[PDB]
Amino acid sequence: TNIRKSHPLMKIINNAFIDLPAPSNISSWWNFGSLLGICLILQILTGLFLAMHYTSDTTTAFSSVTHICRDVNYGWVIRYLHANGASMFFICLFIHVGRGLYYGSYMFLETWNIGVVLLFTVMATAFMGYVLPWGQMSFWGATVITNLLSAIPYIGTDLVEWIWGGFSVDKATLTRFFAFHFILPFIITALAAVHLLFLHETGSNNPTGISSDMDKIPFHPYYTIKDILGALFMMLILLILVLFSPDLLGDPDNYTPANPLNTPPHIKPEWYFLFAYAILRSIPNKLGGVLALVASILILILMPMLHTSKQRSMMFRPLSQCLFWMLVADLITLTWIGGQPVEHPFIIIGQLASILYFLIILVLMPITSIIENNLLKW
Amino acid sequence: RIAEVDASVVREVCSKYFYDQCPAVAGLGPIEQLPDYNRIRSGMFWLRF
Amino acid sequence: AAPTLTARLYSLLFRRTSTFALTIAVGALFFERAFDQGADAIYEHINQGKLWKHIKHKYENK
Amino acid sequence: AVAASSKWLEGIRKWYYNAAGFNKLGLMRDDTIYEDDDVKEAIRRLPENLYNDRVFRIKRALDLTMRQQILPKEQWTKYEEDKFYLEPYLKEVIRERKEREEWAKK
Amino acid sequence: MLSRFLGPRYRELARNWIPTASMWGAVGAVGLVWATDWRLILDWVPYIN
Amino acid sequence: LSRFLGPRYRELARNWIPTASMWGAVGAVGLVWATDWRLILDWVPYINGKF
Amino acid sequence: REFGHLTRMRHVITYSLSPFEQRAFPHYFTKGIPNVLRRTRACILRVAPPFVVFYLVYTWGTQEFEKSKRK
Ligand code: HEM
Ligand code: HEM
Ligand SMILES: Cc1cc(C)c2nc(SCc3c(C)cccc3-n3nnn(C)c3=O)sc2c1
Ligand SMILES: Cc1cc(C)c2nc(SCc3c(C)cccc3-n3nnn(C)c3=O)sc2c1
Repeated sequence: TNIRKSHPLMKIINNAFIDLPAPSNISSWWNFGSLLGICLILQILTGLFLAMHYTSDTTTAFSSVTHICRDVNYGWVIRYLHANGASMFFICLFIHVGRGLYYGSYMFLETWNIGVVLLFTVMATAFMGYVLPWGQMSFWGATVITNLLSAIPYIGTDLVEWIWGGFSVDKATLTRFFAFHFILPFIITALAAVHLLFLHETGSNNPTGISSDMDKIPFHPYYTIKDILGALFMMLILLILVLFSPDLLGDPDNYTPANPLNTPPHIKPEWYFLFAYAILRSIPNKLGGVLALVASILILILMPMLHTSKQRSMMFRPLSQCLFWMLVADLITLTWIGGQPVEHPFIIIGQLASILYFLIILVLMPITSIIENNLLKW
Repeated sequence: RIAEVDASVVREVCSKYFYDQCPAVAGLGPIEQLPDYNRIRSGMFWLRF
Repeated sequence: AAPTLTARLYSLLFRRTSTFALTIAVGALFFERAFDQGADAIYEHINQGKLWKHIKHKYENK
Repeated sequence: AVAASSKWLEGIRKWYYNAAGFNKLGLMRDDTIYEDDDVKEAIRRLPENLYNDRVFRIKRALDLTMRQQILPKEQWTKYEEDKFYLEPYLKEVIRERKEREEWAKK
Repeated sequence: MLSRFLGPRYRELARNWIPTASMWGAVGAVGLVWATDWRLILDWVPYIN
Repeated sequence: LSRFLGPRYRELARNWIPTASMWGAVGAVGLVWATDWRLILDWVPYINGKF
Repeated sequence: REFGHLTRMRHVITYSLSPFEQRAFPHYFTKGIPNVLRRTRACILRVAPPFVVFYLVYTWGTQEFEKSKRK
């Protein structure tokens, strides 16, 4: 018989990747889901190499990272793969979310709500790992979060003297930062399997928004070859960064060891946390700052019930497309402001762009879709 | 002309006409499960030999 | 109707379907014989008199 | 419902029709609607000849989009010849759902 | 018990597959000679040293 | 909207606020057992769990 | 959701050609250039004007931080 259809293991592989019906007009914006799965496997294997030579102790944390870049064989290529592979993960993740928002993919309700959970868990993972080298941004990044995490009204100060081991920063301090950072990427993997199990119930959306059961093609060979090609083009760009500019995206101030007594001239996080940092510093309060930071990721879960248009995607809606790229050009503004010092021009621009991020999603988008319905007579 | 045919003759003439060639296909009726032309064309060779 | 030299290997070996999958192994030879006269020799030519093994003679012997 | 400036608003409706581009793929307005459970009941109530016309227009537009091409301009759907074929079937399906809902609370 | 492999025309099937199977024993003689760089048969041919 | 408003929606909420405060008060007293919530540990002093 | 159970369709015919019967590049730079000039002309006025607003705010913003200093 056909062993692809009767063997107990080969049946599951055949239904998921070989004979799966897929739309025929899928773009290369639909490439970034398997790119995210490549970036996750890469961070796991490279991170399991660094964890055999790292030491979690605030007297020898900075010195165990310089040792692998100088002494251990191929330690310099594997360390800068890990730091630059994390920037690769966050750029594919922002393309992925912006795709599902422009083409209306949030209508797959169980698939969209597992995705908002996955977005929190990778942001918390990347925060813990940047504490571990323990230079002067791992220090002044850790304290800015955990004095902002003492402004939780009834259990706040209970939770700040738990993560340092009980204390201020000592040898047992970065054992808890390290153990969280070890474990969370393996929960991200389990949530991404459930993520695809709910998408297998409907199949994919397509750029028109219109259902396409009359036009399916098999997944092999048409999207097995198109996904291999996009993965090779991504491994090219990543190695251009590791081998020709490995310090382009980082900051020089993290090559000085952590010193409570010395002073850093500025406080600048990584580029993919700079938009959230600009929303924090626009709220003169410390309870209303941590609220507006958590409400800027949690507003994604209101997108299914804010939808008032008759059509699913933005391909045929020209006024909704002017508002979509006003929102992208507003997250670029908040990334620039987050890396500037706090003086006069960058203080009013920063809070007038925190208002515009919530005014577009909550007010201007649902009103614009109703005007479009009325100009088409529904 | 029939008595000359044996198994090595049959094995030779079939490889000349069938193996690794492009077929022509026609279909009519409830044919949604008729396989794609790429999947039909790959069935014209075996990866062993 | 004189054709061009496409069918060097369509008949003999790349038809049986085996050297098609075996030229990752059989066909893995003599290009680390060849593309070393590329990258290595282009590298020492752009950087002439700047590497260690260029200048190590005058520190050598005794 | 203005009577003197409904010539101004007839021009804005024509401008929006051309700026949206389902006519360049040879589609009608009711081809592009989002199919919820309400719209899926109006589709299966259509007569056989109108259902078959809709399946071919969608398949042809999905094929043009795979190739990044559009139709020749002589085959674009005109604004006055777009037939709202699905709208009377959809109003009846919605009117029956409101009646099962007012019955359940009273 | 394994005289299921013992037929008058079942050993005819070894005669038409061993010309394909005469060769991939010489892929191991050429493929990890590539891979693990064995100095035994780099002594063999004057192409490579 | 009015798809959820009616005399039948909060009908079964008035039947379920007893099944609600029991949704909430159990989880509220479930939150002290887990993380040794020490400012509500001796809310009633009969639990001297910490030695 | 497998192939012979997806939808119902009547009266449509498909003609296709083998991949070994075809040229790899029939037209590459004689339709590839005017077709991307059509697709660029359709997108530009929806995508570009928000990024011309980030430029005029970056240029004014990094010009009131310089003149705050040295009179
Ligand atoms: C580690 C994180 C993630 C992984 C590995 C992942 C993986 C995938 C894959 C492989 C697909 C199918 C192919 C594709 O359409 O690209 C997909 C689709 C999808 N994902 Fe993700 N994803 C992740 C995070 C997210 C997030 C953060 C969101 C949204 C908040 C999300 C929402 C969706 C949606 C809505 C789809 C279906 C889109 C469509 O078919 O149009 N995912 N994902
Ligand atoms: C989604 C997955 C991951 C992300 C986004 C991530 C991110 C990071 C980042 C940003 C750093 C800081 C590196 C620097 O800038 O110098 C780091 C460090 C580190 N990570 Fe990861 N990581 C991931 C997975 C893992 C895993 C699974 C492990 C271990 C099993 C791991 C082990 C380490 C170690 C040991 C360090 C030590 C400090 C250093 O090498 O610089 N990581 N990680
Ligand atoms: C190279 C390569 C290999 C593999 C094995 C692979 N696997 C996927 S996940 C397939 C999938 C599932 C399992 C369920 C629902 C929808 C989709 N799906 N449908 N369309 N697209 C673009 C999808 O990813 S990508 C990819 C790329
Ligand atoms: C959901 C979530 C969670 C967390 C915890 C979080 N945190 C930030 S900002 C942290 C930071 C500061 C304030 C200063 C210097 C460096 C870093 N920093 N720490 N790690 N990385 C990669 C950094 O850039 S946004 C965000 C979002």
